[PDB]
Amino acid sequence: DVKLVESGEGLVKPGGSLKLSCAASGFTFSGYDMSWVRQTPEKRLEWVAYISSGGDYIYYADTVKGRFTISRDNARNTLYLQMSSLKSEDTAMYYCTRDSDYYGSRVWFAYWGQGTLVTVSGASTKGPSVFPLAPSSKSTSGGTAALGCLVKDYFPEPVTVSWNSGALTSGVHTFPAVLQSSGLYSLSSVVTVPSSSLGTQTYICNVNHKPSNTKVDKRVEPKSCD
Amino acid sequence: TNATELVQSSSTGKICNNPHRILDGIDCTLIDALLGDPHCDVFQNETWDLFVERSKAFSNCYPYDVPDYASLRSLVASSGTLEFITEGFTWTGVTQNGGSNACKRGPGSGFFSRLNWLTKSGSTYPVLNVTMPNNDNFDKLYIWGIHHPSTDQEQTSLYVQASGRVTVSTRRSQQTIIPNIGSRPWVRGLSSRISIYWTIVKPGDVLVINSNGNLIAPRGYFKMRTGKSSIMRSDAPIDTCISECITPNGSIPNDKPFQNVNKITYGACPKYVKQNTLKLAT
Amino acid sequence: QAVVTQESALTTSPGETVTLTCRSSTGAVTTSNYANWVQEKPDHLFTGLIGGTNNRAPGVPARFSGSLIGDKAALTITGAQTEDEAIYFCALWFSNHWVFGGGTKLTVLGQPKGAPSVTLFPPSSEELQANKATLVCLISDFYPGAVTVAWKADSSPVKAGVETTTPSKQSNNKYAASSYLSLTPEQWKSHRSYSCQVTHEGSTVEKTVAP
Ligand SMILES: *[C@@H]1O[C@H](CO)[C@@H](O[C@@H]2O[C@H](CO)[C@@H](O)[C@H](O)[C@H]2NC(C)=O)[C@H](O)[C@H]1NC(C)=O
Ligand SMILES: *[C@@H]1O[C@H](CO)[C@@H](O[C@@H]2O[C@H](CO)[C@@H](O)[C@H](O)[C@H]2NC(C)=O)[C@H](O)[C@H]1NC(C)=O
Repeated sequence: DVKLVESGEGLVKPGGSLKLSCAASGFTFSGYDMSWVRQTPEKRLEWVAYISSGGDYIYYADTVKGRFTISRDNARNTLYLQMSSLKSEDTAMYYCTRDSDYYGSRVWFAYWGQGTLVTVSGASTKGPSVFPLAPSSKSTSGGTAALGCLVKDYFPEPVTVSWNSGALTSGVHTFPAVLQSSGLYSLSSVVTVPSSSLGTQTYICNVNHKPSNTKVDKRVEPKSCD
Repeated sequence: TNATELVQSSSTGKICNNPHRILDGIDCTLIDALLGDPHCDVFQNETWDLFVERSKAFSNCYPYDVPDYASLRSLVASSGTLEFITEGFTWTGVTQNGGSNACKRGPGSGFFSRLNWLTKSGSTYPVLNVTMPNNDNFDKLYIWGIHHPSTDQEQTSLYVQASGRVTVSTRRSQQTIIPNIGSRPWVRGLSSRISIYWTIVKPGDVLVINSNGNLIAPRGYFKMRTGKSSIMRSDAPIDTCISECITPNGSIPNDKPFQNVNKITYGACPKYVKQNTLKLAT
Repeated sequence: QAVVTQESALTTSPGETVTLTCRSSTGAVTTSNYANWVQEKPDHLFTGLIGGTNNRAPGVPARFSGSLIGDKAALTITGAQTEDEAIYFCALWFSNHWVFGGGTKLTVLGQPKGAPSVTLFPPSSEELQANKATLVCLISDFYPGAVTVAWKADSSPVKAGVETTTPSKQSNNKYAASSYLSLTPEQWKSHRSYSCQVTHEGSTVEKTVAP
């Protein structure tokens, strides 16, 4: 049961820079060999860097040479990639890969990380303004009610939303974002809950848009004004 | 009435080191311990009744591959010992003890403990007219290799010949392997590789090795015996206890005539069966 | 050079036999290229399937097979399943380089046709008191990818303030999109008759939800 978990997604200006970490779990090393691979917004896959136990033998994406450095922390079991003098062409979601198994397998890139987004930006960032999506007054089919929050006018992706600190993990569905005409994204997430429990349990959007330091909880409730 | 169930559908979950000497090859294969990977040269001259391979086993010395691997690994598992006996070969003019940082042994460069990577000495690599006789009363297993370089320049830089060759002969055996030059993808760095072949010698017979390059020399031999030893792939923990047969799911009681947990067993065990339950009336 | 190519997309049926391919720009594909195949299921769930020319990864069932048919690399799924609906990239080893293809989108049919569940929310009143009001049409979990969305205001169609995007959710591998119309607090004032209607070809009829 191998797992690779990434971190460090954030927005950067041109010529700017970012460092990324991927926390490796479930296996003896930080990685036997490990490598960084990014997929452009055009969903093309380019390999970036590679490591040994201590970085032996060519590991260079010639288009990133002199700009990136890949490191591994053998003690804390961590993999790092700090890229500097960033270009438009580096905007991607970088994936944490540990190359595949022994003589029998020797498949490259079997185990992957879920990826973290790197955006080489320009001219400003913006923080979202969350608005609550209140429940209906009339009960159609009785049963349950549906409510959510609108993650409007944020840039760039992603915003991570949960509900009541993971206290609500099922019936919750956070939908993808829309790139609006303004170059901004806007997203929403909705959960469906029984009709009785609308004033006895209170529902809060744990949305955060981490590319900037944004984290705004917001409660959803009927507003009692026809 | 009452009833006898006869299918052992339950295991202890742990491997019990009695009455069988159980050797846990913690971080390596049997081959790593056989080749002499530096992090498992702890298993030097070890003996066993059941070797246990764990799933997280791994190799850190020079990237290699073994043609007929399963035959080799279980050939050593059946004699049940890694008893290596250095034989002190003479390698005239070819610079023994080559190592690199993929196999970092101690402070820096190292290599397989039981393998001798030869290079050029000065700026030459002569053709080796070696010989070594097995005149004793037991069969010798010789583990030797070949280097597949990553470029034509690598072949020249270490084994000046444009094309190398290794020939490990006996009066009954002959094996001539040629290194195909190619830059493989990186495994623990290097794009070069090593392929492992073996040569058993029976009493009186002689082992000779002719080579114009790319030879990965042996240092000695493993004394081979015939016994009840074997090997097992398992992640079941080892405890000090008693059970006479062992499964990959941990030890079994030998109480019942049949067993359901696994087809793979060791020792006097019940016979594997597909059944999920069988009650005989008493 | 070193540009690796493969078909843009494929489509097939369960039980059938598929064969995805991967080609070189440097000429003939050999074992010395060490064709590696990785499978991305949606929301960035990658899995390496075949490496080392034929070598199958541990958890991969034997139904997947890699080979060379001619001067090409290839990936064959003998006994395709609905489990195999994914995007399959390919990577070949050119000694200096290490490159990927564009990736093939595999579309397996047999997926149960999903009817879309349609829910709409009005602009929040805190959202109201600002310069901008946005209300939400949210369509949930339909399998057929194609879908058409129509906004109309007091029985009259509208556009040029709308934005929508395509829902390739892995959730139940059904598609579940969102719609936003963005009306100014004084442009949105043709009151009591705004809503969202979408048409799917899981449509027996197209569904409307009105506040
Ligand atoms: C275990 O392995 C070591 C090293 O290969 C063997 O050590 C040799 O033992 C002989 C006599 O037993 C000495 O003359 C040599 O100098 C030792 N070293 C080497 C490098 O050959 C040892 O014999 C093996 N068997 C044991 C310890 O039972
Ligand atoms: C090579 O070394 C051997 C070791 O003694 C020398 O002896 C001959 O070895 C060859 C095998 O290559 C045998 O066929 C001969 O029968 C050996 N000679 C005798 C008298 O038995 C040999 O002289 C060395 N050189 C060569 C060129 O073989």
